[PDB]
Amino acid sequence: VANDKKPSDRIAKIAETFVKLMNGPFKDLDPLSIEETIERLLFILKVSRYTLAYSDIVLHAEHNEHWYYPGRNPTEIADGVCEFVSDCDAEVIETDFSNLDGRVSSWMQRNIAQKAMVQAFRPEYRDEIISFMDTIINTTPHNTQYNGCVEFTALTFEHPDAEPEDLFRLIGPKCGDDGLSRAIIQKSINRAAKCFGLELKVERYNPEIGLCFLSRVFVDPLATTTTIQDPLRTLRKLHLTTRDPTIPLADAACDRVEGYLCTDALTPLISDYCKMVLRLYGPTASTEQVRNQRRSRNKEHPQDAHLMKQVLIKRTAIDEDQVDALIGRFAAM
Amino acid sequence: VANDKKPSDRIAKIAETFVKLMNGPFKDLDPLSIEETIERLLFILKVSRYTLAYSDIVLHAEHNEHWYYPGRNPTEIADGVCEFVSDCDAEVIETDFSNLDGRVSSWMQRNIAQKAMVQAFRPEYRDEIISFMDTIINTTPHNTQYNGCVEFTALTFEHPDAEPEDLFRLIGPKCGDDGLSRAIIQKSINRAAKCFGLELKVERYNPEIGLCFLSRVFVDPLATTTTIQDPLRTLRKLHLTTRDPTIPLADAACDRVEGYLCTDALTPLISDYCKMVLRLYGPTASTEQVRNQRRSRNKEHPQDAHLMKQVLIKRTAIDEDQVDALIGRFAAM
Amino acid sequence: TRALQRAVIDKTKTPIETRFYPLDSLRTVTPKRVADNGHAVSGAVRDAARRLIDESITAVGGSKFEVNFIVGVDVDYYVTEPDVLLEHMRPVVLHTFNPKKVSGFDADSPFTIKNNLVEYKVSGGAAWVHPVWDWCEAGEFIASRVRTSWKEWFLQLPLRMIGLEKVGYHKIHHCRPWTDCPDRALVYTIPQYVIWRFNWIDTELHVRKLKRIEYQDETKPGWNRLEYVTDKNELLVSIGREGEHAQITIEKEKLDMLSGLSATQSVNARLIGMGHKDPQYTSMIVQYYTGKKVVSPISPTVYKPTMP
Repeated sequence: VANDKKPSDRIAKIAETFVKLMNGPFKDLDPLSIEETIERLLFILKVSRYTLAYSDIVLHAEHNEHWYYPGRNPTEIADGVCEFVSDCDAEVIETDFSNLDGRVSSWMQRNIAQKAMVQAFRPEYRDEIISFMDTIINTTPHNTQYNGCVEFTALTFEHPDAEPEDLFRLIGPKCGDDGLSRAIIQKSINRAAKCFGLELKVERYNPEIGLCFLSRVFVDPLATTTTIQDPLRTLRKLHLTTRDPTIPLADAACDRVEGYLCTDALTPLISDYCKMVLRLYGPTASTEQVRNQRRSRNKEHPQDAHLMKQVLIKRTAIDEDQVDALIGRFAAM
Repeated sequence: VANDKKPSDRIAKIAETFVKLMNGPFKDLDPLSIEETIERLLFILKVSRYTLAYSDIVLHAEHNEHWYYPGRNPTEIADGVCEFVSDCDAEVIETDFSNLDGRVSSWMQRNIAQKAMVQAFRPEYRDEIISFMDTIINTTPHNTQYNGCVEFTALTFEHPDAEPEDLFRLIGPKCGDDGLSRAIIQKSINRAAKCFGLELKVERYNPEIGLCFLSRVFVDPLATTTTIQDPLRTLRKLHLTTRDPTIPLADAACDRVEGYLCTDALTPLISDYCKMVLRLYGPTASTEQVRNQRRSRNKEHPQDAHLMKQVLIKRTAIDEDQVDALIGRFAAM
Repeated sequence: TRALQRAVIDKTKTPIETRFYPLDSLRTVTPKRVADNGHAVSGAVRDAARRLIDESITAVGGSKFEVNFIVGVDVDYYVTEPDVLLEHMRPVVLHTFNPKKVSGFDADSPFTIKNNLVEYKVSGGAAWVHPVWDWCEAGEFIASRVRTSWKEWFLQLPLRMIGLEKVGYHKIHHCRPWTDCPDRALVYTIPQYVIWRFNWIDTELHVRKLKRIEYQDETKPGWNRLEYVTDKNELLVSIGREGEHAQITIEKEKLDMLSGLSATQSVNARLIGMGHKDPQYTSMIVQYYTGKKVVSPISPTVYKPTMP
């Protein structure tokens, strides 16, 4: 659903200041060769060749590590999240956007992303990048840029008397559709989204139900960095498999449970399901080398185990006796 | 809720006379250096650097100690309150303002606080102070200035034929949202607040229910200076803790009860609650050094014990037999 | 011509900013009505204006040079020309009389215009007979002389013989804050800089010098004409016979469509067509159309006593 909601006059100066702060000290850049882009990490290649270099140079710089979390290993993500929650003393807010790529306006697209790319890249490459942006208007970096712009707008609205550089220095971790911010702008974020024309969903941090971030649940971010898959999103749908019909059910289930072990080995109410899938569909599945040579293969802390159990129970609103009964039923099947 | 209720023509002369009396003999002043302001006692610093010096120089002078109680130790506050009640022979009135910083009008802000600051500080610093005031319009000293202005207006309305200096010499203790005044202007204070456009709440002093001041209750100000936390405000809410979710309940309760011991050790119906909190949450709480190294740590006369007990009972409107039953129930839990 | 480039090279500009903090408190101020009910009085309006300017000057922290920085209230008569006030090149604030009506009742003091001078007759105070110096016309930049000692006058004598002059520039604003007294305005000024100007060369910015207004209409002798702007982007015209009380306010468009008619009967028919039925309006319109001249008499007037 395309939208053409231009922002107000005042917000334009805030957006320009945010873009300039994003530029930082990297005035000049050069495009990457086709071979280097191909070995990095059709239609994706032509934009990737420039966008990967732009991200790696500007968005992964010294003065842009405060907010651009997108682009780091999951261990690095967990470390950053724990550091941010320690800094904010467990006072953080979560942002959940609905169809951001389908809702970003033309003015935002042509005044944030296009401006940033043109300022980052060399003048001799202006035509190619502008043509690529025009083709885009009619991937990953766009969401991060939108999140950074919205964070800058919120910070500018919260403290209009501070210098833009100091305001932007407080930008918390942001990664695409998910991000973190101070809880003091919980109500003012909705007005900023309305001014830009975006829809924002915000939820106050609650230790009883855990914290939601990148479909990951932090059981107790104050002390431990233990983290698990989001139970709210996956439990209601994990019993149904959305793989293509051509794949046997056993191979898809095996890949799903292998990923779950790789990410959620010691999570209550999921380990039992994964083990029962491995016990039932496991022997009936095909050879694992066969599925490793098949395209659809990629189409999918012990100390606080008690606390993780209680946090999962709080997340799923299931009584402990009910949880034990469910665990017994799952294991005995 | 911003308001633009300018005062009447006559009140302007009263306000100017009050401002001049506030100026007193301190015509010239100088700003404080950044280092001195930092070691005194971002956004707070830029205004504090001037306002702390202005308060210390003018508001803490010989001829401005009659009303500016704000800025002294609690022992000094108790001594001042007892002296004032002895002077007024237990005939005093209390003022309780609702959202004064959210209700002071533009005319009041630009004709009391701005005028006082400009007259106090040196001419060469006029631009900086005026810019800071303009930023403020669109902390502690403002409330005291508003209270002093309202007291001066009430005194001027009560005795319009006396000299302004003699009128202002009768200004009683005032501290932000709380203050003391003569009971003879109990009814005329409402009209003065209406003229300025402010809302005032006044209550006649009653020895049976004690006197309310700075959330402190004077059990018998006529003879003893013994004082306790306000029971009306805290008893109905002390059972619920408003700390952030990241802190364990035990640490917050321990800090609350430690503060209560530091201020209300021998107060009936609160000592028992504090001791029971220390007995229950105490052992289950974390290390006290850990909470001393944690940010959220600061986010919280035996002779007249009988009289204090009776004054607390009168304040809480609870029968003595009912009080004894409640005390027994609290201790035995 | 080359005179343009010559003058441009001859800049001799010396801008000065003596910590003249902008009086933003006075600027962008919501209009207010001084009187609680009925209508105000000249004393009340003057007191309110004095209070406003005084509190503004107190907030800004600066001083003033009150004349019975620079401040003047209803001193149009006391000041022969505004150039004497502007020559100091200092901020100047005035509470003057720049009416939007040719005549009628000003505040509580009736007034009328004879010749190009205002026959102002205050209810309490001496009657004033002074012109108006074209304050609220289009433009923000003004040209005015600068104070110079007689010794400096002699020094420049050889220099002024060619036609050189020292000219100051200022910025303008007024507010018209009182709805009950729209004929009065709160002028605001800000000096900019000083330069040297050749007499026989033009200026790009069309800077004007304050001049006496010419209310009389050469096409309609014995009548005074005037027109102003309205909140709703409407251009209204006020007309009336000179030295006489009556006046009427009408849209310039309707007056234009009326003026070119040939028959007074046609004029009356057109007026009837627009729904205007008040004889006091249509009769005056016809009188202006026909340019009827009447020798209004001079009669004694009996005013009220001031009720302080």
